[PDB]
Amino acid sequence: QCGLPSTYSWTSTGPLAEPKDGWASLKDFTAVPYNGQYLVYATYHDTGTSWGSMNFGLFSNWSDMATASQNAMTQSTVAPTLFYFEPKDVWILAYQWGPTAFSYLTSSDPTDANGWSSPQPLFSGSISDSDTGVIDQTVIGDSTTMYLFFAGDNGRIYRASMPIDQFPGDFGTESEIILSDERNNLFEAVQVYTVSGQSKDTYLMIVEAIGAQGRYFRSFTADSLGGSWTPQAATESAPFAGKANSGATWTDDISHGDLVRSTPDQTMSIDPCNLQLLYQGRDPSLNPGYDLLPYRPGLLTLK
Ligand SMILES: [Ca+2]
Ligand SMILES: [Ca+2]
Ligand SMILES: [Ca+2]
Ligand SMILES: [Ca+2]
Ligand SMILES: [Ca+2]
Repeated sequence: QCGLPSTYSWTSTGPLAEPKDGWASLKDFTAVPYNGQYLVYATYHDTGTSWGSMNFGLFSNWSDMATASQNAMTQSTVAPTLFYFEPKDVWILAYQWGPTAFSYLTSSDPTDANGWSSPQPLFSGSISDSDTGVIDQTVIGDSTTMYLFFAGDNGRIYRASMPIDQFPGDFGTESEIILSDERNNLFEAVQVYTVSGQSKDTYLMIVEAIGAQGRYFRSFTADSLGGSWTPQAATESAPFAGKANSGATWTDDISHGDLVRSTPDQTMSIDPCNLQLLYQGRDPSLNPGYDLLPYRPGLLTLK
């Protein structure tokens, strides 16, 4: 068994895939182990003004991601969260910019980018002091409760909860603000995981921040998903993952993605002995506007 360190240091792959022809970027990755392989969903931006979602074909090795297929979704599930909700034998794809503040689709075969149900409401509430409104949800459960976490591009991280029996369902309208900092410091792309192999419940939160050298992640930890969060690696010079410690040669940004989860279920479990981050990065010298930033997947592996 292993523990999470209070500071982090990684090595990185190069960019793992080029976007489908006609797309500018692949973003906001969510991944699960599936069939002994990896199943990845993502945001895309085209080479014009439009957003969508996609999945990759199954692939076994991270170096196979470059030749995995890229499958555009008919239902746009921007900034998706993929997981298997084991208690009801159902796969969940949570996302934003759907019919309500957050939405989810259901499926029995998550490999089919276009085999999902029509949307169901995941969250119908709003937040104060945000120009974007709610963004970048994730969903995670323990033995009693399912939790919704999200951001607001406003320095704040939010949480909603429901008894686990009630899921899949709408978390409702209410949320609690659980962290608040400068806007750049707790910006977006929040993720929460159960650290496996621990003698007491241990949860890891990462939040994307805007740094002087680029996008990076700050980490927080908690003893309970419904408890308070304490900063862990939470500065740009000693971050969870960023230019300071990523070993990434092709990107300064370490941005919206997913730690590599050890199982696909709602506990969002990670193996601290084999910590890896599937992130979005981009060539530092290409800085177009219009949301055309050429984000690509990359993989950090914890030393
Ligand atoms: Ca985004
Ligand atoms: Ca089951
Ligand atoms: Ca996400
Ligand atoms: Ca209210
Ligand atoms: Ca509230």
